[PDB]
Amino acid sequence: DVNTLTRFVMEEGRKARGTGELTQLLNSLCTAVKAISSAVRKAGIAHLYGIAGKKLDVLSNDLVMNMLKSSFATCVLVSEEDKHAIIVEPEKRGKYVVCFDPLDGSSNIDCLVSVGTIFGIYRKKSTDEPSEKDALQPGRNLVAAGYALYGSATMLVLAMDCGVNCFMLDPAIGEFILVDKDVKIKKKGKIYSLNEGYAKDFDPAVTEYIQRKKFPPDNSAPYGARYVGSMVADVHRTLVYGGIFLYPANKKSPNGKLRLLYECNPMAYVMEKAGGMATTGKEAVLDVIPTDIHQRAPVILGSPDDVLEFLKVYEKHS
Amino acid sequence: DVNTLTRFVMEEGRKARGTGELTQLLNSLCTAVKAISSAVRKAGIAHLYGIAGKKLDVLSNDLVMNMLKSSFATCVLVSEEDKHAIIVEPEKRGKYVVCFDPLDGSSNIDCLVSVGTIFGIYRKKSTDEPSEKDALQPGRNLVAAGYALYGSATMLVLAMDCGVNCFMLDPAIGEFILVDKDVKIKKKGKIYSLNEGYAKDFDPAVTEYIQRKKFPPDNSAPYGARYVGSMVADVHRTLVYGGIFLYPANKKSPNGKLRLLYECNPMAYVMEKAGGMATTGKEAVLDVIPTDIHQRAPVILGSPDDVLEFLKVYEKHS
Amino acid sequence: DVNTLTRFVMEEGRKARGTGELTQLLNSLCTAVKAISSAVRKAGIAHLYGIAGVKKLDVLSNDLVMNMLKSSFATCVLVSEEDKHAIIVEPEKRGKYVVCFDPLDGSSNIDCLVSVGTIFGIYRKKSTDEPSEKDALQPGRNLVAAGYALYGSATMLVLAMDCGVNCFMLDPAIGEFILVDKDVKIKKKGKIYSLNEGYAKDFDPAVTEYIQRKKFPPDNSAPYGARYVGSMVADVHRTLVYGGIFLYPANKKSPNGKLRLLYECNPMAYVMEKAGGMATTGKEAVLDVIPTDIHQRAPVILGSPDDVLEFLKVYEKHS
Amino acid sequence: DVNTLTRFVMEEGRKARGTGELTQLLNSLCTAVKAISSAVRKAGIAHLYGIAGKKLDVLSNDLVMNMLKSSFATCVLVSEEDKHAIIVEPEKRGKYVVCFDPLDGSSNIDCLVSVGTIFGIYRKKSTDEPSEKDALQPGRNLVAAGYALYGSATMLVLAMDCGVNCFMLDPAIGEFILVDKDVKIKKKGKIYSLNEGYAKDFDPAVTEYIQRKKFPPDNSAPYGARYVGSMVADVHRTLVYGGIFLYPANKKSPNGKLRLLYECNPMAYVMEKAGGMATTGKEAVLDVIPTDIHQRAPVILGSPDDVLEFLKVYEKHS
Ligand SMILES: O=P(O)(O)COc1cccc2c1-c1ncsc1C2
Ligand SMILES: O=P(O)(O)COc1cccc2c1-c1ncsc1C2
Ligand SMILES: O=P(O)(O)COc1cccc2c1-c1ncsc1C2
Ligand SMILES: O=P(O)(O)COc1cccc2c1-c1ncsc1C2
Repeated sequence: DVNTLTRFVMEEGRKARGTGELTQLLNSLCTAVKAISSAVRKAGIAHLYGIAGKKLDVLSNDLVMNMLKSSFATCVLVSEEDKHAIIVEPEKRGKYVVCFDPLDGSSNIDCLVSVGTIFGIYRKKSTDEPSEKDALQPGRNLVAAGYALYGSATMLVLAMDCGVNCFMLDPAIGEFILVDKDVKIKKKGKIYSLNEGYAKDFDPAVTEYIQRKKFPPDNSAPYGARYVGSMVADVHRTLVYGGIFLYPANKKSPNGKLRLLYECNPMAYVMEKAGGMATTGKEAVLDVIPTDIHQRAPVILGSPDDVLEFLKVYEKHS
Repeated sequence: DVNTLTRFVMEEGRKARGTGELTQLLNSLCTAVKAISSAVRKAGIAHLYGIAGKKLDVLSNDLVMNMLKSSFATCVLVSEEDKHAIIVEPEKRGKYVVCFDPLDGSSNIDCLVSVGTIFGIYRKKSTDEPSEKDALQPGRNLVAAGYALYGSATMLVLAMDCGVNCFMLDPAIGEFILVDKDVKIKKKGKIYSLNEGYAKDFDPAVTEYIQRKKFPPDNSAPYGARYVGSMVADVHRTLVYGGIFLYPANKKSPNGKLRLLYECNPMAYVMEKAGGMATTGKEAVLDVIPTDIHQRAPVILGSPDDVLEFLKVYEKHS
Repeated sequence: DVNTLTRFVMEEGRKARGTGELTQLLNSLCTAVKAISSAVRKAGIAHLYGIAGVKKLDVLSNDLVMNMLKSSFATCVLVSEEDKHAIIVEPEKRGKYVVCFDPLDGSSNIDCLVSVGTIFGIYRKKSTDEPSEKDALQPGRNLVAAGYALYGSATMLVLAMDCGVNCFMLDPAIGEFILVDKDVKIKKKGKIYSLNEGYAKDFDPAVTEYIQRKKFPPDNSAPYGARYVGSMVADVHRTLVYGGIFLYPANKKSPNGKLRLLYECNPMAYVMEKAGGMATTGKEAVLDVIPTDIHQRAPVILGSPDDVLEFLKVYEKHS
Repeated sequence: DVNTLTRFVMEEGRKARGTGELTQLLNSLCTAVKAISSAVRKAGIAHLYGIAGKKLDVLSNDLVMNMLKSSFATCVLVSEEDKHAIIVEPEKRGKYVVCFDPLDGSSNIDCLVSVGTIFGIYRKKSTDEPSEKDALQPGRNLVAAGYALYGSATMLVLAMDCGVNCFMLDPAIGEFILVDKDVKIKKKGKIYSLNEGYAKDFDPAVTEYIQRKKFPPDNSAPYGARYVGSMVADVHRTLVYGGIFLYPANKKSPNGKLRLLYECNPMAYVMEKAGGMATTGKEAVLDVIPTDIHQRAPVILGSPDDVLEFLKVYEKHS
C-alpha cells in the first residue's frame, strides 16, 4: 500500500489526538520544500535568460517563512538567512517554534553541488510573549526534525518520536512517496567524512582518529573518504551508508563552524532516532543548551560504533 | 539574446558546412540526457511504489544507445556498461564513434549523490568495417566531448574545438539554456579533490603534494578539501571553482582506476579547451594512445598552476 | 494568504471535529487526480514510442482512484463506471464513506485531445449492515461532498461541500492545488446553450421548442450562443464559469437519458445547486431521484437558474 | 525507431540542401510552443497567489516573437496580437515570413477550454525592403504550416510539402515525440461542427446543409454535433475523426469571423496536405489573395466528401 508524506503525517497526527497544528505545520513545510525543489532545479530559468524578450537562498527563505506563518502553527521562526528571530504576527500564531536553513550548501551552488533545507521543530515551552528566547531550547526538546535533500533526486527525511522515514519526491505528480520506513543507521560504517584541508589546525584527537581510519592499527581495511561540502548531502550519505561525519572545531573556529540550532541539532536528532550518535566531543549535541540562535557547535555523528570509537580517542586526549 | 543547445549546435554545424551528422548526433545525445535526467530525479517513482495498485544504469545506457543509433551519425559505440563495443547496424551507420559513461557515479546513486553522463566523440579514421579498433584513438583526436551533471540542477557542459559552453536544463520546457559562453578555468584554485582513504597506498609524489596543500611550506593558506566520489561532480566543481582533481596510480594500480576512453579523455579535453591541464603524471591524458577500449588511466586535472605544481613534485620523485 | 487544497480540507476537517476520514479520503482522491493529470498530459509517452529501445488511460485512471480510495481507509463501497458491480472494500481497510465516480469522463474520445475529467460523489454509509452495492443507492440529496477534476488547458479541481463550491488550480511545478476561486456562484442567467443537436431528429418536443427559443428569441432578444464539447466535465465547467444551460435529455430511443445518475448526474447536480444553479430531469430535481440500479441513466438539464427555470416552463407546456 | 520533431526537421532540412534557415525557424517556434504550453498549464501559478509572500496571450505573443526574431530566419512577422506587421531588425533578418496567432481561443481561456497556436510560413518573394506587403501571399504559397494544440495533452501538427506529421509533447523531457506519420483525413466523417447560435443569420446554403446532417437524405444516420469554440480544438478533432468544420459568413459578418492569414490559411494548408479540403464557399481558402493582414474569411473544411457535399448545396443556392 503506497503511502505519501501527507497521508503519513495526517495519520500520525490523528493518533496524537491534539489540535492538528503540527500536521498543518508539516504540510506547509512540505509544500515549501516542493517549491524550493522546483526553483533549485532551475524551472523557468529560460525566462531569466530572455526566452520571452531574486537569489535562490532568498526565495527559499521566503517560501519557508510564508508557508510556516500561514500555517497558523508557529509563533517564532529562526532562519539562517535572518539575523533576528522572526516573530509571527499575533493573528497567525501557533504553538510551534521552527529553526531552519532554507537552502543549505547554497554558497557552493554555482558548481551545482547538492543543496538542502534543514529544519527543527520545538513546542513553545515559555509562556511569555513570543521572542527569540523560545528558540533557545536544547535539541533534546525537538518534537520533529529532518531535511530535504536536493540531489540527483529530491528526498525529505522526517524524524519524529516514532522514528525516521524517507520520502522521495515524484516530480511527475508533486507527491512525496514513502520509500523507507523506520530507518536505522548501520552499527558501523566504512566511510569517514570531513574537510581535511583543515588538517594543519585539527585538534590532536581528530588527527589521531583520521589517522586510525587511513592506517588501521589492526591492519583492517582503511575507510573510504567522501566530503561533498554540503552538510545535507554528507549527513544523508552517512545515514544511508553508515560511517562518520565530522566538522570539529579548528583553532580558527574554536566553537566549530556549523550552527547548533538549524544544522547540528536537526541532524543530531535524525541520527539518534535512526540509532546513531551525535556528539560535540564533550557532550551529546542534543544536550547543549543554546544561548545564541546562531551559535556554532562542533559535531561528530554517524554510526554508533564509529562515534564511540572517536570518543575513546577524544578521551585519550583529555 | 537567449540561446539553446539546439540552436547553438545547429549554427556551429551550419558553419562547418558538412553532412550535418554531428548536429544530429548531439541533438540525439541531448534528448537522451533529458530522458536520463527525468529518470534520475525519480519521475514516476510513485507507480513503482503501487500508487495505481530494473536499474537506472541500464535504462540510461539504453537511452544513449538507442538515441545515438537512431541518429544515423554513429557506427561504433563504446559504453562503460558494455563489455564490447557496439557496432551500429549497417542501415543506421554514420561517420562518428562515441565513447561514453551513461551514468557516472551511479555506484552511489543510492545516497542521492550527484551523477552524470560523460561522452567523447571521434570521427572514424578508417574505412575498414567498423570495429572496436575505431574507438582506440588518443583523446587528442576528439571532435567534441563533455558531460551532463545531474546535481541540484541538470547541466550539460559541451566542449568543442571552439571552446567550452555550459547549458542549464530548464525542466519547465525541456530546453538547455546557454548560461556560460567560452568558459575558462581559473589559473589557480584553492581546492584539492581525491579520496584520501587510499592514503596508505599513495605514491610518494601524491603524498607530498597533498601534504603541501594541507601544510603550505610558504605558510600560505591551506587548500580546502572536497571529494564527492562522482567524477562528473568533482571535475565540474574544479572547472567552476578551479583547483585540482586527482585519481592517481600507485603500486597496486599502475594505471589508475578511471577509464581512459569515456572518463579521462572527455574530461581532459574539456579541461584543455577551458585552459586547464590533464596529466597522467608521465604525459598529457590526451596523448595516451589506447590499446584496449576499457583500459584505465591515472589522472590529475584542473587549474594549470595546480597541475604544474603537482608535476614538479612528480618529477622530484622520478 | 495562499491556500492549497490540502490546507483547506485539513482545516474544514478539523472544524468538523470528526474521525478525520473524509480528510484522508479527499487527500487520496487529490493525489489520484494529480497522477491521472500527469498521465493524461502524456508524461513519458516517449518510452511508449521506443526512446529507450502501457495500458489505456481510462483503465489506469480507474486503478488510481480505486487504489487511492481503498488505501485511504475511509471507504467501504466504490462505484465506478468501469465496474459492473459495486466494489466492496476489504474489511481491514473500511471507512464510513461511499464513493461513486467516473475515473475518466469523456474518455470515449481522448484521441482528439479533447478535454477530459474525473467526476466524483461522496456519501456517508447510512446502514448497519455489511457493505454492499445497496449503500450506493442514495438520492443525490444525501451527498456529503462532490465535484470533478477538469483536465483541460490546465487542470482544475472543483470541490463542492455543504459550505459551498471552491476551485483549485493544479500548479504542475509543485504538484499543489492552489485555491483560486472561493465560494463560487453561477450567473443567474447565461447566454450559452449546450447539447448535441445531432439528436435533433429524436428530440422531445419540449427540448425542440426550447432550443428554438434560444436560436430565435420570440421577444426578439439576442440568440444564445452554442457550445458542445462532448465531454461532460468540460461542458458543465463552462456552464459554471460562464453561466447558461447544459442538456442531455431523454429522447425517443433513450427515455431515461444517456448520462449515469450515480457518478455523472448527481455529482454535477450537487455542484450546481451549491453554486446557486439548478439540475432537473424535467420531472424532478436530479438530487431527489432515488436510484435502484448503480448504473441507471437519468436525463439532465442544468446550469443558470433562470435558464433551467425557462426550460421547465416549456417542459410543463408540453405536459 | 523513435523520432522527435527536432530530429525530423533537421533531416528534412538537410535533404532540402538549403541555408538551414527553415530548420532554425521551426526549432525556435517549437521551443516557444513548449514555453507557451508550460504557461498554459499554469506552471508557477502558486507564486502568483503568494506562496512566497502578465496575460497569457501577451506572454505567448512575446515568446513566439522573440524566438522567431532570434532565429535569424525571418524578416516579417504577422500576429493577431499586433495591429501592424513587425519588421525584423536588419541584423536578424531571414528569408521567411510568419503569420501566427500566439494563443488561439485565449478569449474564453477562463473556462480552461482548449487553446492553441496557429502558424503559417511563407518565403519572402520580393527583393525590396521587408514590409507588411510580404505577408500578403495566397495560402497556396505556404512552405510550412500547422498548429500546437494545448488540450488534454499538447500536440504539434506540422504540415509541409511532404505531408502532415503529429508530435506529442512529453512533459517529462520537454521533447516532441512523433506519433503520427504522413497523416490523412478520413474520406468522409460523421461529425459537423459550427456555432448554431447563428442559425437565425445563416446563409440558406448553410441552413440546408446543416438540415441534411440532422435529417439525412439517404436515410443514413444523422451526423453527431461538436463545437468547442476553440478553432484549434475543433479543427484538430476534424483532422483526427474526420467530418466538417464551419464558420461561414452569416448576414452580419459577410466575410466570416475567422482571420485569413493566421487562422484560415494555416488550417486550410494542413487539411489539403492531409487530403482534406478548405473552401470559403466561392473558392479554395488557399487561393484567396489577401489585401489586409487581418482580413476575415469564411471557412468550411474537413473530410473531402463532406466539404464537397456542402459545395453542392452552396451551388444550389447560387
Ligand atoms: O500539534 P498537535 O496536533 O496538537 C499534536 O500533534 C502531535 C503530537 C504528538 C506527536 C505527533 C503529533 C503529530 N502531528 C502530526 S505528525 C505528529 C506526531
Ligand atoms: O558532421 P558534419 O556536419 O559533417 C561536420 O560537423 C562539424 C565539423 C566541424 C566542427 C563542427 C561540426 C559541428 N556540427 C555540429 S556543432 C559542430 C562543430
Ligand atoms: O469524516 P469525518 O472526519 O468523520 C467528518 O468530516 C466532515 C464532516 C462534516 C463536514 C466536513 C467534514 C470534512 N472533512 C474534510 S473537509 C470536511 C467538511
Ligand atoms: O531554408 P532552407 O534551408 O534554405 C530550405 O529549407 C527547405 C526547403 C524546402 C523544403 C523544406 C525545407 C526545410 N527546412 C527544414 S524542414 C524543410 C522542408
